[PDB]
Amino acid sequence: QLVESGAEVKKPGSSVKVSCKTSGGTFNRLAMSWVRQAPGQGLEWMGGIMPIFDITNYAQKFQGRVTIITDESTSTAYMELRSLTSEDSAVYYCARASYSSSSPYAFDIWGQGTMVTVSSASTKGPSVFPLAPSSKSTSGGTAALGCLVKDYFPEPVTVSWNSGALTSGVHTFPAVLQSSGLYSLSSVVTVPSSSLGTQTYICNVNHKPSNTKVDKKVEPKSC
Amino acid sequence: DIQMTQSPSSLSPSVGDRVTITCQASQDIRNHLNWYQQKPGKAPKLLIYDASNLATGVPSRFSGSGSGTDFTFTISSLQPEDLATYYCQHYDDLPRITFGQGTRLEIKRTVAAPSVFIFPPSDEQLKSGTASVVCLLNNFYPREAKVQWKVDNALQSGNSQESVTEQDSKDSTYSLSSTLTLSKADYEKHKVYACEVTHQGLSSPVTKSFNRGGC
Amino acid sequence: QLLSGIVQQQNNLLRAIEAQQHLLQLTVWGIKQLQARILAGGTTWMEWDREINNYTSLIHSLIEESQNQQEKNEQELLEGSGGQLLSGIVQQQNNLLRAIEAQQHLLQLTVWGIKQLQARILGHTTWMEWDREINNYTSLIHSLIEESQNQQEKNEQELLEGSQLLSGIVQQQNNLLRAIEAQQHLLQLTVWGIKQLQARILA
Repeated sequence: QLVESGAEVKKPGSSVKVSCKTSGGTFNRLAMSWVRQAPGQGLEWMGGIMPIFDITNYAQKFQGRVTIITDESTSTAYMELRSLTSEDSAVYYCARASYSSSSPYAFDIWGQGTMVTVSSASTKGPSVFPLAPSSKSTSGGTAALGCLVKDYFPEPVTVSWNSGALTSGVHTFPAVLQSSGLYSLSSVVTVPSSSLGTQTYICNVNHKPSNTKVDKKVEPKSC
Repeated sequence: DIQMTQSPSSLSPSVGDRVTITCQASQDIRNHLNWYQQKPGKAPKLLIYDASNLATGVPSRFSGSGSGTDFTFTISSLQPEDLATYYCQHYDDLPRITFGQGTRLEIKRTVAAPSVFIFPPSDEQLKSGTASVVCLLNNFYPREAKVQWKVDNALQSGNSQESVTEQDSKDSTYSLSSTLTLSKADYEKHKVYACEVTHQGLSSPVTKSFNRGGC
Repeated sequence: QLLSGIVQQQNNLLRAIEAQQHLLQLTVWGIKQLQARILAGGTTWMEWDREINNYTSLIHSLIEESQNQQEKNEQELLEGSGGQLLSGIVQQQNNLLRAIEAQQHLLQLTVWGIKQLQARILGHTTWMEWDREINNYTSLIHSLIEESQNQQEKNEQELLEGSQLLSGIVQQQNNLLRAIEAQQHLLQLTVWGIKQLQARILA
């Protein structure tokens, strides 16, 4: 079962290391690979490992910049890419090979992906403003409420509601590139207008690249 | 070496339609093809392995075919949650791994008028010297829509940004969010803030607005 | 509670066959990679490949069939056992034996593949000892399979009459267990051969 490290910013000449933790614990019984997705565009296999035979494979285009490592003691796998180019901005995935396939390349278990941006520009923390209801946010009798995540670099941010306990009827919009160079994003949710007095709504914004975590309670307008 | 070409690049099927996708290989690759399904913001999911095998737990509507250079992926009847980008992947033991370009899906569904909502700037945001007004369009189809920002119902402005959501998994709808951003200085000069939405599912354009504030 | 111990032991044997299949598949993946690397550069590997697929397909079918029998037995046992439980236990021993036989065919194909790769790549001392060990276990596994087949037939006949049966089932549990343990040794021998071939390729 696979879990990856948080999104990162890296300076052009840098190298990035991405980790991938398995729940099982032993690499000596599996094959796994690293695949990236650079919009734009499409999926690219970077390399693979069969640690039991001490086999490590690297794609020709990445040979000389890529290292794949396993650590039995932490049951964590690592890929490191060096000499980062503006062409290496991508989401990186570790994935496990299915045992059903005649080769170790039918990837059936995947990590959540790690976004790496190659910039040179400094990280910026997001500011989180409520989107309060509102006369004026109804249909009804349903109310729309939300959070505005403004002024952050680079992507991405995560938004959840009530620490995961609210999943029904959320829309988290794609970011837009402001003329500043910073990103803006909004996340809105539809609720009963009936229960606005008794229920509590908190958006949870997480910006891993600058290590920011903001919890914002949304409530009607005050005067 | 080796070259994989996927066809077509996009499709607009209706819920309940059979959809077929094609990958061609430049050289003979026997049964070394896998198919994946990637929902937006999610990792890919194995659907078919070794050309024609259902990955365990994958619904029975998914199937694959082909042997040498010609391969076919088929969804017998599309369901709304099947909305995704679909990829073929060639594999070789040397190893060589090659993914196709992908086929995007756009589900066709019945026209639906957006619910329109509007949000005045927050008191917290104004303190820092900038004003963001947000106009929200919820659950609409087709994706095409126009948002008109009127300030004092006299002039359409030109200083905003919008983004469209990915098509919805459950009901196949889109959502748009436009943001008007001005500053505290320009926001308190004018009175009325209106968002005029011009969608196909609306007879006449709909308008949503508020008034404020002081200081 | 002997019957309940039998069903849970068949579950352990099933899990062992599954993990053994995983490792066996991994060896196939190792051999295909070394084969592709010596090929280019620089086949009746085509018929090997065909034979690999035939047995890989069979073992997959037998595993799933065993998983389904295992759930049935665990259900029957939860409903109060045995009449149909007994026949399902004998059937589950039939499934496990066939899965062991298919895996054995797979094991002998990988031994062949490794020997083909060895002849091309090649020190000489540890390989001759490997060879003797491979021969001993293959030979051991056959007579263990034969002993299981003979006990299965005898168990099946006795089942069709009444019930000695229960002792035959227990003897068959041990027969199957020993076959799997001898195969796990054979499979460690093949892992070692692949690892060694990989190490020699880089020197």
